[PDB]
Amino acid sequence: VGAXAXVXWXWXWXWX
Amino acid sequence: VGAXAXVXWXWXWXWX
Repeated sequence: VGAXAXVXWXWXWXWX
Repeated sequence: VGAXAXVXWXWXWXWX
């Protein structure tokens, strides 16, 4: 339960 | 301050 809403931003990297 | 560690799984989408 660290904090924020997920670990990072979005899901993946850049855009596939 | 939701929860976790950031806001998603990485940053962006897929992989670039």
